[PDB]
Amino acid sequence: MEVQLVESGGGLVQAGDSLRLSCTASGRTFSRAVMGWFRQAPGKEREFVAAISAAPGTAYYAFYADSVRGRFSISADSAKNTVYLQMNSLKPEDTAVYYCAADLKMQVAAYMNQRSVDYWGQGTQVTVSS
Amino acid sequence: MEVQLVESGGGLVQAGDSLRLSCTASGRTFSRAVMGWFRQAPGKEREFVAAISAAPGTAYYAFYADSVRGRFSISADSAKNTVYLQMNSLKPEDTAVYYCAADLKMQVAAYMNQRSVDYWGQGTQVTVSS
Repeated sequence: MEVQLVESGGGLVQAGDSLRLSCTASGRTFSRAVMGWFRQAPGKEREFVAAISAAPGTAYYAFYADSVRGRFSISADSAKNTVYLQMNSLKPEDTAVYYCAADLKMQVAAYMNQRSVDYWGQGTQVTVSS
Repeated sequence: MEVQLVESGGGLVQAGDSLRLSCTASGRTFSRAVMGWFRQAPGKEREFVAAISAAPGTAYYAFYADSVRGRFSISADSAKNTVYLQMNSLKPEDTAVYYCAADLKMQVAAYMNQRSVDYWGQGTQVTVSS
């Protein structure tokens, strides 16, 4: 089987700055699974960040962790089978390895248990400088 | 919650040579899960490699994927809460990012699907040149 999720983007930014990440999904996964993002902060277990409903075309639900509400946003481009993670007003505390995830057992954007994730993209380092 | 798995090792190696992987887990996760190894060849989904489970006393049970039979040795050490994977007679075909896994539901080492994995260690590159 070919890799389901492929991540793009990352790097070092300054506090207050913004950065958007992206991830492609196979046609099949893009339409069947809830897709979302996780982040693995230094020395900590990866936490849920954001989720978007399955097959996010013209309309969809989005859901967020309290710690990123209003600052982070998830969206999609069905044409490119791609989902995005917009991160505004980054703080040093957002420094983490960012992971995209799919869960075929969910349809509506919600909290994702990492134990239930069917596929992961490769983690990407996002560093926010003080 | 602090990071459950922390893996070590990886790197460039010549065909025919050996390379060891190791991974630590928290005391609670180690004693509660079957530890495993997955690998993700370029452009592919992460495939099961080997699993190891604790049995009464000093005993363990080990299970290997057909692709890596005989050539790899899996082991674990309770005193250190670590699981090892010694890979021998490495081939270009073995080139992948290697992941250590913890499955809390499984009791005896057996084929492990990635969806059953509770925790992951940071991926580590292993490239085998001919």
